Amino acid sequence: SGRDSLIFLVDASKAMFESQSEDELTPFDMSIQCIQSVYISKIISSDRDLLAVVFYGTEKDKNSVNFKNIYVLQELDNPGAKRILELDQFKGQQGQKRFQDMMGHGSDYSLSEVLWVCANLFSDVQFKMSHKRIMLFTNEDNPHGNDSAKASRARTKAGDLRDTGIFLDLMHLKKPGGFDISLFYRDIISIAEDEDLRVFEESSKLEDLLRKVRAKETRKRALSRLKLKLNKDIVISVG
Amino acid sequence: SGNKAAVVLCMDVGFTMSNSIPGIESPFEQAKKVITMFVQRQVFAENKDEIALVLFGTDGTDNPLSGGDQYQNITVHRHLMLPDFDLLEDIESKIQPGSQQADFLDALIVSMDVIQHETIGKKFEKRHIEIFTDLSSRFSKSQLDIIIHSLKKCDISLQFFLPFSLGKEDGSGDGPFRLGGHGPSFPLKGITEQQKEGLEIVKMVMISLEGEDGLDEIYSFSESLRKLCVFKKIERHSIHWPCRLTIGSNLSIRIAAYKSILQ
DNA sequence: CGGATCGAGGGCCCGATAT
DNA sequence: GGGCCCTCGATCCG
DNA sequence: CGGATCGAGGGCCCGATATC
DNA sequence: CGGGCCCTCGATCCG
DNA sequence: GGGCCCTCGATCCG
Repeated sequence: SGRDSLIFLVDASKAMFESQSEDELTPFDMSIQCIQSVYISKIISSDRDLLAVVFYGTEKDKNSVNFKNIYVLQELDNPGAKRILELDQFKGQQGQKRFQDMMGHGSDYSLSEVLWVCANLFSDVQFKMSHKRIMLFTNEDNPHGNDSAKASRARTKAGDLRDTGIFLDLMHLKKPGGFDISLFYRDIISIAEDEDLRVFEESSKLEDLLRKVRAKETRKRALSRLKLKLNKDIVISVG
Repeated sequence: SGNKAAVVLCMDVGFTMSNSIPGIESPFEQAKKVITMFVQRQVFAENKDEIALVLFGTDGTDNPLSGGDQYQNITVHRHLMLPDFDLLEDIESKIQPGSQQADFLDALIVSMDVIQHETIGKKFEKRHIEIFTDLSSRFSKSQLDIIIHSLKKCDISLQFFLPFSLGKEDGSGDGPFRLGGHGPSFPLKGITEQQKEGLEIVKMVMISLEGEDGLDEIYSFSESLRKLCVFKKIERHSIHWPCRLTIGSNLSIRIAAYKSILQ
C-alpha cells in the first residue's frame, strides 16, 4: 500500500489568459476549475492522494531553490477545505484579475527548471509514494521553439523524470490553429512501455478536461487477483 | 563560409590550485595566463566562434546539474557564446581562487552538457573541451566509460593542461624555473601520488579518444604558452586553389595547391 | 441545369548578379 | 524568364 | 648630404551568390 | 565579398 | 406482524 503523489503544473503565459474568442473559459480558468473539482472529488472519495499546485511563467517566484518564475502555490499535501478556498480566488474572470494582481504573467520561463522544482517536490515527501505523476496544463504546443537550449534541457530532464518513475501527462488546451504534439510534448510525456502511443485530443470544454484528468487520476486498483481456470491444467491469472 | 567551433574551457579553481611551489607561479595563475592567451586571440582576431567557461572547485554552485547534491563545486561562469571584453575582464581579475575541490571528471561532464545543449543544429563545425587542472584532487572512476562514450558519440575532442610536462617515456622525466622557458619548466619531484594516479587516468582517456598519439595532446601550462596548440583543434584550413601541372603536351596533372608557409 | 476554357494563382531551372 | 500544373471563374447548352 | 627597400596601406579579376 | 596580386607612399637608414 | 431501509460493527484481503 502507499500514498499517491499528484502535482498540477499550470502555464501562466500570455496565451493562457485568452478565451480564444469564444464563450468557453480561458484555458487558465478551465485549469483552475478542473483542479478545484479534482480536490473536492479527492476529499469525497477515500483516497490518500497528496496533491500539489505549481505555476510557471509568473514574475513572482516562490520555490525551494529560488528558481526564477516558478510559484509553488501548494506543496504536496492532502486536500483541504482551505486549499480549495485558495484556488477559488482565481476561479472566473474576476479570479483572473486576482491572479494577475497577486503574481505576474507571461514571463520567460525554463521548462527544465520547472521539472527540477517539481521533482524536488517529490523528494521532500516521507511516506512511500506509490505513484508519482505530473499533469501539465498548457496551451503552448511548441514552447521554447525560439530557444534551442531550454528545449533540449527540458527534453533531457523529462527523460530523467521518466527514468525515476514519475509519470508525465499532457493537458493541452485550446490553441489557435490546433495543438501539435509533434512540435513539443510528443517525447516528453510518458507513454506506455508496451506501445499504446497517440492514444488524446485537445481539450476545448471543462467537461472534457475533467474527463481526461479524472481518467488518469487514479491508478487502476484491483479489487482482487484470482485464477481463471480454463481446465485443470490451463489456468490464467485475472484481476 | 567559415570554420565555426564550440569551445568550452574547463578550469580547475580549487584551493589546491592556489597552493604554490616556490619560484613557480601557482597553477591557478598559470592556467589563468593560458586561458587569457586563448580568449585574447579569439577576441581580437574577431573570429566567429562561441566560447564557454566552466570552473570547478569554486566555493559556490551555479550549474544546471547541481540538482541532486551533484556537482556542487562547479560553476558555469560563461555559457556558450561569442567571447567579449567583459569575459576577458572577468578572467583577468573577477575570477578568484576557491577553497573547495571538485572531481575533474565531474567538471568534464558539466562541460559536455553545455556542448550537448547549446550546439543544437549544424551551427558549429567542431566541438572541443580544454581541461586545466593539477590532478591533486581526488576523483571517482564511476562514469569514466560513459564519459568516453558520450565524447565519441558527440564528436568532442579533448585537451589537457597540467602544471607539469610529460616526462620522457623512458628515463629523464631541480634548480631555477622560468614560465614559458624551454626545458626546466616543471618540478620533477612535485608530482604527488595523487597526481600520478590522475595522470594515468588522463593517459588512458586520451588514448581511448585519439589513439596512441592522443598522449601528445597533454601539455604543461608553460609549454602551452609558447605554442599555438590551444587553437590546434579549432585551426582553419589554409586557403587552397586549383590548377594543372602541365608537362609538355597531352600530359596535364590536375592539382590543387595551397600556401604552406606565409608570413 | 456540366464541360470546356482561360485568367491568375502556385513551385523549380538559369544568365546577370552585388557579393 | 520559361515551362509546368492546378484551381476557380466566367461562358454557354442539356 | 638621395636611393634603395620594406612594411602596410590602396586598387582590379573571379568563383559563390541571392537574384528573375 | 573574398583572395591574390601589385603598386604607391612613408619611414629608415647608408653613400 | 411483515416488508422496508439505513447505519454501524465485525470479517476478511490489498
